Amino acid sequence: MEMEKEFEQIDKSGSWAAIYQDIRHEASDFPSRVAKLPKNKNRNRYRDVSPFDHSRIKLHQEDNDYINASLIKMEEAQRSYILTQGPLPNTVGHFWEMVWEQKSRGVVMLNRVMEKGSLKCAQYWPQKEEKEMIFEDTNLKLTLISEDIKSYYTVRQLELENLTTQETREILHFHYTTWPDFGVPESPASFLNFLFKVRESGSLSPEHGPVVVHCSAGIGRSGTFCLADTCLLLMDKRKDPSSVDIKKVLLEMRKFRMGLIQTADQLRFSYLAVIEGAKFIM
Repeated sequence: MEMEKEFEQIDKSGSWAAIYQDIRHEASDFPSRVAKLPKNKNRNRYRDVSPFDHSRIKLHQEDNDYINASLIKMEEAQRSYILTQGPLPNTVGHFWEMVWEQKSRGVVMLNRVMEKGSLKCAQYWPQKEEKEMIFEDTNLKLTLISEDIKSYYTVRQLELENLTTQETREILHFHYTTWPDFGVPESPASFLNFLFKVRESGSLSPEHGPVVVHCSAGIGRSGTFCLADTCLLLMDKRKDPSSVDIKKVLLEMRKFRMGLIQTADQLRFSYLAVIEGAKFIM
């Protein structure tokens, strides 16, 4: 079926939970043996969210190459994404090592450091120009260059230096600051505006390594971001845009990381975002 009318048909019939459970039943199951090794327990935020072995990002380190991060490679859309958990106190250096080694331009953050009165990820970037951060375990230096605070999101320019080679690179930090503590946004308008700002920066384009996208577990809000981006790109590329099947795209993405889209409300919100985004395109 088309999307907008399939949408109203699920609303009128109140069957979002049944649609979402079908997706959960059909989703891929692949091994995640490296994530579960005892030496990696303090590298995982949640015991039930792990990268598959076949698609995990490897650190360029011979001691321990493990990080909780997955490469989502979308062949028809010609887009790649790295989806990862919010960094932990003992993985902030690994996180920036990955950004460096994978040649990423942009980092997309969809959570606040504290939500619901608890810590959802480490404070992993510097908040003042004159107070830079050094990650001694991975030999990197990170400096805040500029910050632009808007009503729904903040954009930061960062300098990452590999202290071993003295090479430097400019990283863009795109921070969506207004996702509610409970539920999903009422309107997709500010989320779509944010996606378009990431696109306009070059961070999603083939001349760079994959964008790094995270929330707390790296599957819910993060899944919504890449699902909406890929569906809108496919609608622009194909002769028949009504042929884009959001459930099929989501199942394709779940071949590369488990659990993408965590609730039936996030599934409905993803439909809403794609439907509204397609118009604005023309």
